[PDB]
Amino acid sequence: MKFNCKVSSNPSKARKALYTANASQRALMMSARLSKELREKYNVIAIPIHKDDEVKIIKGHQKVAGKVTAVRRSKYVINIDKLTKTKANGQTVPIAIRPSNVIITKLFLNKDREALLAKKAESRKSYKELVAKRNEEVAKAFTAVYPALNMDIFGKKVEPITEKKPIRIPSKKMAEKLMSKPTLRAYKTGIKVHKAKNAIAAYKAALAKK
Amino acid sequence: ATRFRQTRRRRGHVSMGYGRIGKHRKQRGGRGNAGGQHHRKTWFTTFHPDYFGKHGMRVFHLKANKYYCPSINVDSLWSLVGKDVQAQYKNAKVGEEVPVIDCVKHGYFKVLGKGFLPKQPVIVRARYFSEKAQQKIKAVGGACELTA
Amino acid sequence: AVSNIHFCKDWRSKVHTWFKQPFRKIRRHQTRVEKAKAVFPATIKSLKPSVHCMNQRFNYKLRLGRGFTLKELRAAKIDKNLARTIGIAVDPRRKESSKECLNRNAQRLTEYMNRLVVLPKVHAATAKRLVLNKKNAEAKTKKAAEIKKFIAEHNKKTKQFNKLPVQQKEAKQVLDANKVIRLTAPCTLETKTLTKGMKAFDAVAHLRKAKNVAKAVSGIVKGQKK
RNA sequence: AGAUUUGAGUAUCGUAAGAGGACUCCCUUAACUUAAGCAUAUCAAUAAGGGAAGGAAGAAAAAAUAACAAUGAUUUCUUAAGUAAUGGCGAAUGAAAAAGAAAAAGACCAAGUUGAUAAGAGUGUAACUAAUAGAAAAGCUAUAUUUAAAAGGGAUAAUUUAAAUUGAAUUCAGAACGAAUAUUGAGCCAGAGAGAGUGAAAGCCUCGUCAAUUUAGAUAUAUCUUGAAAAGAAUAUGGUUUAGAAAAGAGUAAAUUUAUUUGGAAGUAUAAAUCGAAAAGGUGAUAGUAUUCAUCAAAGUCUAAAUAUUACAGGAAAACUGAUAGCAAAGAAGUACUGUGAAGGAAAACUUAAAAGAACUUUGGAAAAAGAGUGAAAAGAGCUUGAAAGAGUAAUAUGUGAACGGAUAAUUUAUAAGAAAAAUAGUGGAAUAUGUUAUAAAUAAAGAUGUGAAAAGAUUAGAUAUAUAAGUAGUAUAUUUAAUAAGAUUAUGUUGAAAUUUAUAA
RNA sequence: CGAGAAUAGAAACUCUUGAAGAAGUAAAUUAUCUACCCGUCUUGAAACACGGACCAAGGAGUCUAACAUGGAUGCGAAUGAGAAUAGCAGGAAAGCUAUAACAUGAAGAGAAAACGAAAAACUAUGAGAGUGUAGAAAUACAUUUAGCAAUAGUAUCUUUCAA
RNA sequence: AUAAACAUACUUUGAAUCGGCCAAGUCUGGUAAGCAGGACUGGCGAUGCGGGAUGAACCGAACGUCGAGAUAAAGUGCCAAA
RNA sequence: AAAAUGAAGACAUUUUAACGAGUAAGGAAACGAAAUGGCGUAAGGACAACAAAAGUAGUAAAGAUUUAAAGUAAUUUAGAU
RNA sequence: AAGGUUCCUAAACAACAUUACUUGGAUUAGGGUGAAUCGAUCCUAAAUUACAGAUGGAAAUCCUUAAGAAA
RNA sequence: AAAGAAUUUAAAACAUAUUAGAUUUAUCUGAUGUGUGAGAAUUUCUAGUUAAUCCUUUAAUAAUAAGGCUU
RNA sequence: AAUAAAAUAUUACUUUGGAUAGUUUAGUUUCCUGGGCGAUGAAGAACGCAAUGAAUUGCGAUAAGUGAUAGGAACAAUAAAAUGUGAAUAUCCAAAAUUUGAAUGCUUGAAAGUAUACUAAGGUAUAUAUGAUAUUCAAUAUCCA
Repeated sequence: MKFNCKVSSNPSKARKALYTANASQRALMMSARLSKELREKYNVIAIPIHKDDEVKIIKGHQKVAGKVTAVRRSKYVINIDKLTKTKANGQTVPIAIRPSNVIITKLFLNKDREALLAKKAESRKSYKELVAKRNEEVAKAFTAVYPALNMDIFGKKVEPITEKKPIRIPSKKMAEKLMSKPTLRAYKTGIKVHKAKNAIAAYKAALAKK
Repeated sequence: ATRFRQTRRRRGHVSMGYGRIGKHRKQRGGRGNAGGQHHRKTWFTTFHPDYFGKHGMRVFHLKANKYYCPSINVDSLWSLVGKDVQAQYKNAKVGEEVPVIDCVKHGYFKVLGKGFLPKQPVIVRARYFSEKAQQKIKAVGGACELTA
Repeated sequence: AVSNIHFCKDWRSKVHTWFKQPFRKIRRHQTRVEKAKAVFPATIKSLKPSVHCMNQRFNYKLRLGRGFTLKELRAAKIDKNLARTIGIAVDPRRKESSKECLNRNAQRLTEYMNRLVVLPKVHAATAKRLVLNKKNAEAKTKKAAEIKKFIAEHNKKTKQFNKLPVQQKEAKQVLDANKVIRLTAPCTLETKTLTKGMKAFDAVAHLRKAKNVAKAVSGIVKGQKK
């Protein structure tokens, strides 16, 4: 849940700021994800898209890989040389693609992407070392209470408590008399249905045994 | 709950339960207590027979705090200290130590005499006393104290 | 029932709604906190007297008043010029109502002055008052000997003003001093010994004699001029 | 001639005007309406007209309440209270002290005093000046008491404001679709499962969100330094020799009358005409005189905080409306359009994922039509869906001055009910019934009465350290030594209801 | 001849039609019977009384405040204290906690001054609980006991010129 | 004598209504009126059904949806069942 | 209306008896033997595949046109386009 | 005066001029208004409006050379 | 004639005397001082006498005035 | 007695119409923070400015934009030129800001204009009321040689 009182959770206000956003905030919104080869080289997840980049469409009718020929920020789309449609009379027009359906396979990095990528790389590392500091502190407090256990138990399977200790409370007799008719009838039908299923399960097991 | 009003049950009835011969018009005899002496005189005679007139002397500025005098009867005196204390001092007489009931501390100024007191001595401290209040306290073996 | 409803005027422009009420709490509480952080002595809601309420309907109750009279400060040996600087309310407009009011509110000031810890005007240890306390500390010990003695043996001219309690201590920040010094001690069940004279005291006759005496002054004056 | 007074011109440096007026302070004698008519009254400090202000304004430091075991500037909220009172005593109008809270803050002129008096004032600047309320000046002094070199600079911290940055986890696999976020399967994150976008429904695709970081801006917030820690200074009650032997708001308070106003009623407030004080006096609301009592000390000024806001600007929310609704206005809306003018004042949302918005042929003067093609689908631009009223086409049926409806049948059409199976006589008993055993389950206690422990505390008497000290078991804090009274909470005995009903396997 | 009663006796069937469409139901037409224009004012309208050419969408007992009765609810000589306001966790127009001013009530009468309630009540009828007998199935009588609510009437007490 | 226990006695809160009209082995004013106004009762208003050809009041009789019968007012040459 | 039965069946129980016209008007909700019974519109809080993937939906929602079924009725349900 | 591009030309006829129009004061696009001597500008008529002054609770009104160290 | 202990420590109004100053005018201004005002009787009742006596004008009375209550 | 042309009825399809359903860059209300205009010329009005603009938007003779600082590769209906030696885009900054409008030299009707001084053309100042200072004066107004 959001706790910053400055930002709004109104869907209508969000769309209005999307349509009326200027060019500065439109560039940072048409980002795309790097491919595996580029992610390993730069340790960067996603960067804003750029012209003369090479992308690969992953969602759509045609999953071709091409070169970005136009980054249209007013329409929030991009253009690829490979994706074209002939316009009846013969000329071809590019087909607009949303920038979230492609992944970059070859950067066009002149001088400012280099500075950006280095900045984007250190931010990932700085957050990783901060999460590690928190995680050990959480683990350190868990050992002080359960010294025989290790924090890896939370990632494995969990064994439920099978003990079924019952409690005597002088209201179970009144339970049927504390429901309204709409919820009494549904409760009784569930009991009747559950019993019949158990009866058929019992008869099947007897047949299987015999 | 607008779904439980009579309007929802009178949909389809033309007049909405107000009559056809005599409609639901704007007024039914005037606005407010109009006609208190002409056409609604039978209402004021029947249900407020002393509404019109004057009685008593005017108090130009009434000091309502001077008439403030909370009252308690004799039978209700012991409830100020409770039955626990009352039973504790049940077997006392003159000479030894007796509980004091501070009516003023509890907000009661005048002590009236109504009902019956328990047959134990007690000391009653208050601002005013009725004649029968002091008689009933003295007839049981107690004393009356003034205050303020 | 005869109806008396005053809606003939334009009440719609007279309607005041309280939609800002849940935000007055947040405003006042936050401002109340902000003052405490600024100078915590300021929000202490400076000490106030213990004065009776007016009229016989309320006269047995005590409530905080505004400001100590100049006679109560003198009785408690506090300067009226220094009183306002150490969180004491001063009301020169208050005429001393009685000796009991004078004594009761003199204890309130003395008790407050014992719990008071005034910090030095200058935080440096080289402050004159701290130095002055060291210089006359030898005289305090011999003074504290004779005072401790004739107190211990006994049990008309006094100091005009006492000393301000000035020292260096940890800042235990208390948001008000009126809730530390209670107006009235808790009331227990009072109880008395029954005497023969108590049984004989006739309260009603005393009430009517007191009333009838007041209503016979006219008869005295009327018969005098004749 | 010269010394003054008064009034002008010019020059220099400034100042007011206009916009806005939601909230704020005021001026003015509206009516509709209610009174079942209406004329006082009500509507009503209400509408219109006019003036003046700020981020708030107004008010504010008693010529105030009260009659008490007394309070104590102003403001705002609760209550008093639909109450006292007012009113053709009709309709109707209508407070305040007490009491409970938010916030708290007190200072100045005038007059008086000091007069080798002080670029501008001597027809007076400046300095002092109040509840022990005969003050005011110069120098000595006693006792209590307060006291770091002020103001202003520089630095760190803390609290806030804004901007910037960062901000996890399927770029997972199969099937299918025009298209995956949906579906199936296997995982992961979460102090982040608020929200938006993406060919279609996303916690893990993008942007953000949770936890954060950095940088700037302030605080009258603390620290260190400039800054020495001294000289002195300051508060109050006295004594002392001189100096002095006061003042305290005037066309004001009040009075007669008139008018408005008020709950204020033999006059609550304001104003006008006339009259007009003081060796003071005002108030205690029934007019008058007198004597006591109580309580204040008018006729000059300022003053933060708590409070209001439907102007306007920036934000956030919503059991609000969803294109005849919601602002008049979801598009170039106070727009088109009307009036000489003041003014009046609308209508109109949607193709598709993407224009890929048919593009070439034939007919036609052309507009267009028919093929052709795009698209998942013409959804074809008068473009999501596409009702009713009104028509056109096709199929069916009927008939003499209305038509339609209902009951009953006939004709035609439509809908629509089934796959098991006899008697007798060999075997073959199968669900179930009866009652016998065993198992399991469910179902009985509401209370009554004993014995303990116990945290935070409360009281009382000592000890230690600090501060202060009134001659009233000295007070206050902190740490301990004991003792008494109760203790929220809490542990554990005795007492007291069974033998039935279902299901299961023989 | 014969009631009662005791003892013994006897009831399981045919035919036709129906997925080549039974029974029923619906639509259209025909035939016999049947049927005046809806809403409203009005004693009375089908009216020569008024509104209505047709369709779609919109369209009219609501909100605030005071009182009273009544049904469900908590507490009960008290109830409320979501009076303002002050705190808590969580970040919250929500939730929780505040020995508390006051509101209504516990006492009533009088214009006001001044006052301020027991013979620890009485009478009548009345709800309920038993024991016996009998019919005899339920039930119907006899008798002992208690007398609540309600109604009416009495004393006694507070206030008022007057209850 | 006859009837009466879903009898009887009510209490509280409240709706609509007080323009009426008709009949007659009745009356008053008027020449009289389908006129105006009254006493008692039944109706119409608020009421459909069967009959009087038709009709607010006349006669029989008052109504959940139906089947079968005996009927009421009144009818039995045809319309029209007899 | 009166008897009988009554933790959940179900059709708002079972039996018997009497009754059912109606303008103005009234009978709010809840009340197991229910102090009238219900249909529909929109929004808010819940419930909706009980074994750890829990109402329907591109294997076609809402809407529109009709054909049939259930209900005395308000209306509901389903098929086809 | 009022209108305001309706003036001229070319292309073009979906709408408009109660049929039609190849026409148009209708659609589209261009072009077009030349002053020392004509007018405005200058003067005053009926009348109108300022600073200061007078009046008014106010908005504002009066005065037009009278009231002014003005003009 | 009969019953009656009365509650417990921080004090100012000034009625004043007596002085230290100043003043002439309805003359004032300080300080020293005691009581006041102080606290570790009061009620009932019988017989007189005096006085007052329908309620209110809200600090207490008085004579006028005004308002209440009944008719 | 006969006709089904017209008429009527039902269904399917198409048409005129824009209901219904789905939807929202718009409103309404409450709350929080501010409440920051003007002679240094405001609010308002008018005219003008884009390569192709009529409205609208932004702007003012430096015109749909200039410089500076951030910002990092676009805009597009069609061309051009510029562009990592810095395109878009952002701003409480800098320069600049036409005619008017309290409008303020005089005039102003839809009015074109025009006077003086200072620095031909351009640009500044000159309205009314008012405070302080400076300077020049007026009046025997009071004294006065």
